[PDB]
Amino acid sequence: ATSDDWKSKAIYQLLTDRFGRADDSTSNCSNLSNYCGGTYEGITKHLDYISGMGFDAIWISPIPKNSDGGYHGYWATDFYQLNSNFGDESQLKALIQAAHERDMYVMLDVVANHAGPTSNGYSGYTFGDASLYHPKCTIDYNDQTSIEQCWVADELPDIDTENSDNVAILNDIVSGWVGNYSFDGIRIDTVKHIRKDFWTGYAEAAGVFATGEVFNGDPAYVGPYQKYLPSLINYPMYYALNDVFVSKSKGFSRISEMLGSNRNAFEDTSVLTTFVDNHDNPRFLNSQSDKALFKNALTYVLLGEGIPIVYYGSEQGFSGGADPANREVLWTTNYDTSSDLYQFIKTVNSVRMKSNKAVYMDIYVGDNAYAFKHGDALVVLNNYGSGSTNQVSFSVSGKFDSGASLMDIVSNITTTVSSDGTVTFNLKDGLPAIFTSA
Ligand SMILES: *[C@@H]1O[C@H](CO)[C@@H](O)[C@H](O)[C@H]1NC(C)=O
Ligand SMILES: [Ca+2]
Repeated sequence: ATSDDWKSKAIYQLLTDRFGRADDSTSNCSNLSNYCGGTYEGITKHLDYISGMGFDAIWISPIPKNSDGGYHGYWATDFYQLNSNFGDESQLKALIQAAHERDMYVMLDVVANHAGPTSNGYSGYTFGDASLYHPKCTIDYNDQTSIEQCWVADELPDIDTENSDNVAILNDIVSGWVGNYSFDGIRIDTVKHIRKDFWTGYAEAAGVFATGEVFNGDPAYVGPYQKYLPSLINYPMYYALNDVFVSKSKGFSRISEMLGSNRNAFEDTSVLTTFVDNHDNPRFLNSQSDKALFKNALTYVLLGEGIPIVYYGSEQGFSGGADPANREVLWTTNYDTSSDLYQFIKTVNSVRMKSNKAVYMDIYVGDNAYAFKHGDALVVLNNYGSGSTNQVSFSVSGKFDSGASLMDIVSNITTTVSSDGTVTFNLKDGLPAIFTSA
């Protein structure tokens, strides 16, 4: 599927090892650093749980055979063999067919930069001897040559992407994964760790929409990558959202400033993928346990500028910290669709799905409150947190008619635009508000 096809989607990011199994067990996993037993069949069994929340795309773990302990898929050995932990060809195709029957997209995570660590040599690996990898070195994160030539985590064999045989093989691998399985898009791992010009050829080989992971918070660093890939993961907005909602070290001017910095660094901000947590960073609720702040952040993710990504287990209030504690098994929850955050996400996705897709950011930039439009809906965020009944007030002159009746989808709140265009109302429990006009 194309960039334009993906612009309207909202992605549920899951770890294949951690989402679901064929069995109905709610037992915890005793070691989150090794395989817990999640499978493709486990995702198929629970697709209705995911679509029930209003997601219409999933991003799954990399699929190839991995080195020991590579439950996350990022440590490939033989790129042309499936990881048998997750299932076989038939089970992966049955998942993609089940998703497609539900009009859901499937996005494959892909690695070109590295293989899994060695304990001996490279027997069994697609890149089957030391000469096919860059010499081992540690990354100097001030030196882009070091970032590209040296080994991730000091330990992941860095494929020699300047060997043209290796480039042709990497392009063949991603063309085959996408073509053989009819994936609709890819999420590209470790983009900053290979020279930019590689990515043109690799994404063309894949032949579908790609969102690249450039793990850096600076728009001036990430933005230039959109010359080479059609979308990047919005790490710069992730840091702004965390400043406003998790530490409250900035007011909402930080989100307004970051929208402007992204407009100045990126060709097309509308296709960047928005998120507030993921598998590489502590969950939101680890640092900031206030679920009203989480709900405000999730509202930004789902309705603000960009393509939303929500990390699995957000809807069950998961609160684990540093990797792998943030990679909890979902089945302890028994896929409870009555969970407050599941019903919240379903509510917000119903706005997303069914409103015009025109987003107008920065209707109001306050210190502790903020408003924007998502289609016809007026979205109001705040960082006062749980228990707040603070007043929020701002002008909507020329955006909503004077005297217009606004009704909040989240809480009971009804408010009338004043005779001169001002919206003024009290929060309920610090919750986001999503107003429509009568
Ligand atoms: C794609 O399928 C072809 C036909 O079996 C096979 O030769 C190729 O290895 C497959 N590619 C991958 C990356 O699985
Ligand atoms: Ca590299």
